[PDB]
Amino acid sequence: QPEPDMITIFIGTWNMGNAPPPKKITSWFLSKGQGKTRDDSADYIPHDIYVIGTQEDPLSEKEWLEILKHSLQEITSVTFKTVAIHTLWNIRIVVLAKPEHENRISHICTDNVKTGIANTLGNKGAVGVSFMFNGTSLGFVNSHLTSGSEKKLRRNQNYMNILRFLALGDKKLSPFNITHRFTHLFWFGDLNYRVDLPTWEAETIIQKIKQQQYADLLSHDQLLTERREQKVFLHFEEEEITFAPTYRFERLTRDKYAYTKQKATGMKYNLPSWCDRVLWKSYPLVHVVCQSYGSTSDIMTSDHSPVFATFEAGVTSQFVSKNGPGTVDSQGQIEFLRCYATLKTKSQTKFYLEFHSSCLESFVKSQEGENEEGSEGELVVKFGETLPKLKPIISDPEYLLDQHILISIKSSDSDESYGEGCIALRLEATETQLPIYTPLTHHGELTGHFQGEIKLQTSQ
Ligand SMILES: O=C(C1CC1)N1CCN(c2ccc(F)cc2)CC1
Repeated sequence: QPEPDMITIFIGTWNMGNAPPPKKITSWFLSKGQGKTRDDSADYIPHDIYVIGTQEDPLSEKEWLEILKHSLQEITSVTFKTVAIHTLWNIRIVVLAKPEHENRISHICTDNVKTGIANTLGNKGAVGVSFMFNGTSLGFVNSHLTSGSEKKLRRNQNYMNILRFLALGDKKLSPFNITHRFTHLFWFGDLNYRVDLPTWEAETIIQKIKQQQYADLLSHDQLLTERREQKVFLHFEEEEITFAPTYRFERLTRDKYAYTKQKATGMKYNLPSWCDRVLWKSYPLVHVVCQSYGSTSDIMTSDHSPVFATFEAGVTSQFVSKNGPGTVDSQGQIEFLRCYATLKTKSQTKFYLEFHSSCLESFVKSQEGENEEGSEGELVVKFGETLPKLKPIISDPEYLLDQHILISIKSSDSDESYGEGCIALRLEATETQLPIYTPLTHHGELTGHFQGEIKLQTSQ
């Protein structure tokens, strides 16, 4: 039975509004309702992995697992295996997989982050799960960020705290946060970003939603505007939104948006908004294709509608050769030529690089680079032809061309990372000097760039 080179992944996010679900929620897992929906002809085809994020979830883990498993069994006639479940307060993540995947899945990690301080610590934050699927690392984050139209900067701060402090994936990747640890990272939840239009325009917005005219609303969506200004979710993707705002509904129908200020809302307006979102970030040149992104129309117990997204994702096999794992394969090598880092820092320490990859037996430290002053007042760190030749464990091009090298640029004085990035080995040619490039980030914000050339030798 062959190992897959693609899987499909279902991502669900639902703020349940502290109410139990209705008896039937199958529409969610079938990607049916509004937006980019799944074809009816696929209804019986199970996804490989289902990742369910809830917020304001009033159920026990046991109660929700029973509902999820019985839902999927009704759709697919398959009894899914529970990979992981993790709950912080009323924020929960469940990962389910087809039984045939049980011995393909390992290194399961869970963690949570509590956001805020004092007043603002106690109900917002994130949960996450990571694991290996054969040769591919997968990470999943469900976050419930700060509410309220006038708190976009708090939401951005919540995002930075979650990506700094959520401890998932390979702990040996010490310079890297979750935005670099995974082949594929999915980040979803009630992100709570609002449509920033005046309160007086509520009925106008409602009119536009009834006409299915979302363009003048999406141009004021805080998540899209903050992402375009590089304030949050740098280097993440989101499918185009083609479904109505998923908040705030009157319960037990979808015919009414409940936007007016009430004692129950702290006298805040809740203009119709796309609070409930799915974003992703995959390593360069790995296959990832969104095949659905939408909301259900028939699940009305909450003041939010459930959101679904599905993806094709490239995966690789657990490779064995005569040589690696457990030794190098002298027929393979990675050379970095004429490399330089450009950093936004004011610091004048010397810097060195670390190269991390699961194609190496362990990470590789470079010599210090040569600092020059850039024309427009930046730091340029030159490595020239001084970088260590990297010795992969396996030389087979079917393996090596699918790998990635994570790069950290670290201060010699403090050994702290000033920037992290990733280079694909999916090159146009081997034995050939080719340009490489990554942006560098630290705590998920842009700190610089790394560019130069690579020369990859495989056994072929
Ligand atoms: O406690 C252990 C022992 C290794 C320490 N496991 C629990 C999680 N396991 C799991 C794997 C795939 C899967 F799809 C579901 C569950 C198996 C391994």
